[PDB]
Amino acid sequence: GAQVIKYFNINYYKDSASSGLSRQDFSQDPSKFTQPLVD
Amino acid sequence: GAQVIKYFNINYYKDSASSGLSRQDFSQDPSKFTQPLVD
Amino acid sequence: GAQVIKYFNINYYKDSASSGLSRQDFSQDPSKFTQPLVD
Amino acid sequence: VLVVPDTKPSGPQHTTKPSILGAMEIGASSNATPESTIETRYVYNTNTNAEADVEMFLGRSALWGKVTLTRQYAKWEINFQEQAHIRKKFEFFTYLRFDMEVTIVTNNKGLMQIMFVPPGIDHPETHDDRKWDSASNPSVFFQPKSGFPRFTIPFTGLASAYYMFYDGYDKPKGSDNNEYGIAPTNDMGLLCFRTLDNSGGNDVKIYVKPKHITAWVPRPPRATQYTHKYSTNYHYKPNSSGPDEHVLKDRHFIKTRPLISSA
Amino acid sequence: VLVVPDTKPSGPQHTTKPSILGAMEIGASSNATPESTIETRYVYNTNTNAEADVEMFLGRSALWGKVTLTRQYAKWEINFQEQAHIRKKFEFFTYLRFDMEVTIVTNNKGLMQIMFVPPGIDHPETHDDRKWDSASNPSVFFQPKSGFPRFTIPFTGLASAYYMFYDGYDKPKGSDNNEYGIAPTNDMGLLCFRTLDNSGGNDVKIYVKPKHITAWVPRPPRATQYTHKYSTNYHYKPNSSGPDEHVLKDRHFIKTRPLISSA
Amino acid sequence: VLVVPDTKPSGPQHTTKPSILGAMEIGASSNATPESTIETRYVYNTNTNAEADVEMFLGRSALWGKVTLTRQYAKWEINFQEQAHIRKKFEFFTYLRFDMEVTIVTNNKGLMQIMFVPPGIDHPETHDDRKWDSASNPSVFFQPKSGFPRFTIPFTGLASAYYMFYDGYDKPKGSDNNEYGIAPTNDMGLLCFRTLDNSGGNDVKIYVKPKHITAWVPRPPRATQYTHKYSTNYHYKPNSSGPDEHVLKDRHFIKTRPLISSA
Amino acid sequence: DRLKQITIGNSTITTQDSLHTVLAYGEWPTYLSDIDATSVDKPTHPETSADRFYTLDSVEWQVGSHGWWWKLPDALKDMGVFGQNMYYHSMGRSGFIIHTQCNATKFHSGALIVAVIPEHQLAYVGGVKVNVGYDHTHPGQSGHQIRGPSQSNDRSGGKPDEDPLFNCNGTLLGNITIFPHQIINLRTNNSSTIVVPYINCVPMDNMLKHNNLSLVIIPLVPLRPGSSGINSVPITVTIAPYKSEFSGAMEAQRQ
Amino acid sequence: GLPTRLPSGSQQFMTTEDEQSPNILPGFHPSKKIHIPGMITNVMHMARVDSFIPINNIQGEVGKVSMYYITVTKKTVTERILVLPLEMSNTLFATTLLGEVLNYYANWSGSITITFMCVCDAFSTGKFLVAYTPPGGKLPEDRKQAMLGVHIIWDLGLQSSCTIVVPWISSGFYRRTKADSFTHGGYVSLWYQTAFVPPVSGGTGSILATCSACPDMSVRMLRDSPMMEQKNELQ
Amino acid sequence: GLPTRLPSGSQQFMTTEDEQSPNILPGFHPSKKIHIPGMITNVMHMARVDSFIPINNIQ
Amino acid sequence: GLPTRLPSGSQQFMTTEDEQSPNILPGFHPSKKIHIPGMITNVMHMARVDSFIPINNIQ
Repeated sequence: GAQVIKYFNINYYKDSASSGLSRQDFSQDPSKFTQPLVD
Repeated sequence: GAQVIKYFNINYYKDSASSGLSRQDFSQDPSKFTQPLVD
Repeated sequence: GAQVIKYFNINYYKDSASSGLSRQDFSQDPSKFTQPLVD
Repeated sequence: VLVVPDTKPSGPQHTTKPSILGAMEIGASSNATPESTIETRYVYNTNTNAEADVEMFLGRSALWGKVTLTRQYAKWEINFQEQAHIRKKFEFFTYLRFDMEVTIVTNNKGLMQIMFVPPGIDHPETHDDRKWDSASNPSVFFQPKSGFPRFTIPFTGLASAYYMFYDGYDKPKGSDNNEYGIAPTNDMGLLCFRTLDNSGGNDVKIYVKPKHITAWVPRPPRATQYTHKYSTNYHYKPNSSGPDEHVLKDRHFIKTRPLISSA
Repeated sequence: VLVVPDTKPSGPQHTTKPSILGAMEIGASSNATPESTIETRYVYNTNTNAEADVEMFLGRSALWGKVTLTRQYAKWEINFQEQAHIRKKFEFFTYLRFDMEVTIVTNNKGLMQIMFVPPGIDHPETHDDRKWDSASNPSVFFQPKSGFPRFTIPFTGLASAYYMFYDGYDKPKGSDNNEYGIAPTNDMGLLCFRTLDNSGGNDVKIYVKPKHITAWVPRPPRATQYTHKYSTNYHYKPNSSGPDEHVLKDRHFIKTRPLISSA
Repeated sequence: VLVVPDTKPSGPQHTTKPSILGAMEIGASSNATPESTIETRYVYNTNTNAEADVEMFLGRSALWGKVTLTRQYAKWEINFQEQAHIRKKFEFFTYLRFDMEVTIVTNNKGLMQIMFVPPGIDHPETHDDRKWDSASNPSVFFQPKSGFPRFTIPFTGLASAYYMFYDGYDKPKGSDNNEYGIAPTNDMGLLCFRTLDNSGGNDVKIYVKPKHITAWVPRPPRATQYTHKYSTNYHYKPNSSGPDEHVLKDRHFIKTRPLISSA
Repeated sequence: DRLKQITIGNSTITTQDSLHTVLAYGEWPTYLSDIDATSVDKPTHPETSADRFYTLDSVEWQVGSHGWWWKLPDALKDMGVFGQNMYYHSMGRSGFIIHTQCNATKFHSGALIVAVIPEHQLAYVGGVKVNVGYDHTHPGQSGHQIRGPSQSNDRSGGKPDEDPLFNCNGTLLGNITIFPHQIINLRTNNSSTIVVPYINCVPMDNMLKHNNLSLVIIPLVPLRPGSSGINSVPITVTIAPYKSEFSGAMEAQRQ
Repeated sequence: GLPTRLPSGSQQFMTTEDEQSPNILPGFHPSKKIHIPGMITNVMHMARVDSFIPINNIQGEVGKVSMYYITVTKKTVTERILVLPLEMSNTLFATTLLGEVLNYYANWSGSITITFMCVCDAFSTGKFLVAYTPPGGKLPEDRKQAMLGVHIIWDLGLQSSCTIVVPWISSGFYRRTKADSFTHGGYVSLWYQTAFVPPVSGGTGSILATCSACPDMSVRMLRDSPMMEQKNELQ
Repeated sequence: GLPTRLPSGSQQFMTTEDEQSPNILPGFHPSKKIHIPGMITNVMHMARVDSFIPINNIQ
Repeated sequence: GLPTRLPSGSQQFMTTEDEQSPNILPGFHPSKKIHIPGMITNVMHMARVDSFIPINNIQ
């Protein structure tokens, strides 16, 4: 075990690489593309 | 794990489709049939 | 079981020898070497 | 769980509004209970219909299909049309929204691969076909000894439910290739099978369990044996051989009796 | 999870700043939505792209390699260059940082050893080679019946990402052995296989799942079948035999049509 | 975990106390870092040596021994002296205190017994030997198919550490049977093997993992191939046959170069 | 307005018919920070002397010309003190301001795709497995005139692929818009400006061995004279290094 | 011990499953993650970038850059210039950034953006009808029948391009990536509204086209893309 | 590890059992569930509707 | 019992894995750990000690 009307995110092998897919998603924006302009 | 003189409803695969049968039942009435009348 | 935004260090066989690798590291210094001098 | 109502007591009654009279024409079922007809006692009744709800009724994981590995290869297009007993139970309803868990029961041994091939692309047509090498086609590797493979397919509609019956066509009026019924309305994918060994038998049984079911428009249960899949055709042609050519049997489940009133 | 935006209502509009005009030259995509063009209704839209994010898109554990045990021995240099379908998906991006979990699907039986041989040293070249006896080379012993071996390799870069494409060389200008592309840029190790029994088949399939992926510089998807690995060469020489010598095929996926405007 | 220190900035310096001068004779290593020599920038350096600590370095479970079942019987005296690669890694240190977990990798099938025979008593010399019936000798029964046996032996010293090197003798001056080195200093027991079936292959591989290690007095790494176990003898006699009799090879890893200053 | 002025020290671009500037990935060039650094030595920033516009040779754009590419930093290796800093250092980084210039007339028709490709790894001109030679991927300021697809292109000497439709790498032109790009449509604009930061998975690398970027100008629609006797128009490329760094001073890697 | 059970699918290896696996190489320290420009977290951000439609794909022009542009001239009567049947599996869309992200997914929803740019001299002018025939309709073959669907009219001058939005019109909630008559998407066609008039009688003009996804576009059921095939081993 | 046991019926496949299974196609988004008239949650609501008895069934 | 699953790599023997194993010889008391001079907890402390380069290595 590693870390934590509930949920539990538990790492059995105690490595960050040994975890499954990373489902926690924040970063995004299309604008790096589709609008890559100064002004 | 996913969610919660006790009980524990635990989802091992963290998907709503991967759960077993849905045993929580409220909605019902025969009257859609057997009495399908205006008045 | 033996002992203890979380973590759990659990010994299944209840022996200190039966545990896995010891990952808790404090003691160190190169100076026993590389500087083994009186003054 | 919901228990059936208790039987209430009722005594002799002289009433100028009969509850036992009515009109079959109005389109409504009778409200009559035994308290309207006979003189009754209080019965405390704990019985439940829990085993009759659509989740339990359709939730038993029937056999949808059988395939045989021919040269250590099999293919199956996912559907309930092939098996009469599960096809009849789904067809109590016009529309069904369900997830399905798919269990594969095989008598083979060694090592098997199942590929789920999503609609719109080409499947592996043989073992050793290069298409068994796939980046994004979900597959399952299992050894039939020590465990049965099982996976859940969520609801893939294109609509909010599956059509059990479809009274439309996929093409306009004048098109000569028109297809009638639910076959164009959705395709649930196909399962490809291959063996990476030789070993055991060739038979592959696909068991499917509907779960999280929502059923919509009750229909009359199928009164006749099925003839073709994706049809509703109930006329059965028993033989192509000779003078009995073009003779059809309905094959219903109604049984006669020698006399009314003598039964 | 992020749902796609709702469709907002829009009425008739008389506007002196057209949103439907623009310049393709500026290098920007259109901002136009259906609210600019037609007259629209409010639609409450719950659809998600969750299955299109780079974690789900590249996270399915494709087959990277196949090897055959020859005299109960096999060797594989870890890479995605060999399989066209997974190689195309990685090459939507210039740079990838990922951990990989490696599953070994084998039809052999008895007992197998996998040795992960880190770069820079010599691998066992046969079974019974003394180098299979290793203090610090990580190995895996498994019995193919009852389970598939799986291990995770973390990200071994030398850089902050893997190069999918590399426009440089590993040696200076005048060196005649110069190597072009990503092959010098990193080496992920090699997997050595041996059987400690005889038993089953000789085939070893290496499935690799990228996880914890970070992708960087989107590229045009590969428009042509691959020819060699670590190349980008798309010109295919079909035969060395005769007068068709030195005839090359591009082998693209563009299909023609009889007429524009008639499609 | 301990990250390596950051590189601090440094500018031009005019100093009357050179940090780059010193005396090799004092017996101390240099304190010089790049901030003393060149003009440097701040680098934020997150690298760790975690994989170099003695727990990770010696903690990989190397192969200590191989035995063959002859008449469904094998015997092995526990030690690291037989395998050069793990023997070299332990011999970076004069003293080691470790527990060891012992994994047995066998290609046999059916049923095997391992007996751990503590020092000071007699072991079973054959299968069917009555000494395989033991009250207090710890044994392990396992079926090689479906799992590898593993057990931990704690630290059995007679001392606070194991001697990797021992400059003494077990007997006094005039005794003619004197034994030199670590062999008398401790004995870790022996493992007896037998098969209760026939079935598979005869090979038994003993993998041992040091855990909970404490290492003491660093030594120069072994610069020469080993010749005998419990020796340190590095002179190798290649052949007993003829005129090359009494010719010895050191077998070191130093390689020459054509010229100094031209490399 | 369509007017633009870009002043990078010692030199000034003035564009009177212009689009917006493409800022690649919405990212301006920065100096390598201390968080991302690898090498311990203090780098050199030449600033105004290296960071400034270097205009290359013009290329004649004609009926039937398939295109051109330049490799960066390569194209600048002989240019001013920027190119001197490439040879005397192990490593270097930089961003670039690429200004492409083609003007014709209101009677001319044509379109050019001006794109910047990170890690543009070419394909061998055809056949067996051969690395494209160092000599061909490093033309210098001259760049490479793309010739075209033919069975008759010389396959000797590890030559790069000549086919612009496949981007010389085997991926369709027309998807090249996924990279920082602008189109020069003679009807609309006579120029283009792309500001690319330093793109790499490495903080700095060798300026000579590795070509970070590639500037590719493809004639998307050919050049029509209209009614004029002008069948060809020049295309001038002008590059400004920006926020360029160099570290690992050594002997010049030149000959 | 604790009683457990092994339900079906426990010893399975599913290629698409999500699980934790033991780290080989424990203690390994990855190289530090620096800032790189361009980070893309979703592949639908590639489908939202404009990319040229090979509108001219025909027997002679495929394999050449000329497959991306069409010729327009001055004509006495309105003609149907171009047809872009709306299928993400069609070469027109399947080869783009939009269509080649969508070919990894079995079905899709949302709106398409198609942008037409005319490459001509500055004295050329024109009006064009760009119509979208909604699903279930017949390809018009007349400008009276084409204008009865979703359509724009783009004046040509002083701005290069114009964009028809193909709005989402569907009976069901998703459209299959592969063309079928049940989910078929309809047609985009190009017409002359008035004419293309050049400064000189025989003058001509070129039209390009790009497509991108709108922000409401969504895909599901990742599959193999038909856009790659491997007939040989790569060695 | 934690001591466990595998009682009879652990490796079974029972057709009527209730269990959770891994989702193939992870991340898949089902089409939205709209209102449809007629929803029936129990099949005993069909038995409570009148239906004609074939009272005359004879040869 | 409690439903479990055996993902790939569960029955594996990985040489580099970190796991707990049953103690053979239970109750065994190790000899006491005294102070010894020189304790080295990391092998990079050996690389930080000066050692002579065989600069003259030649035939």
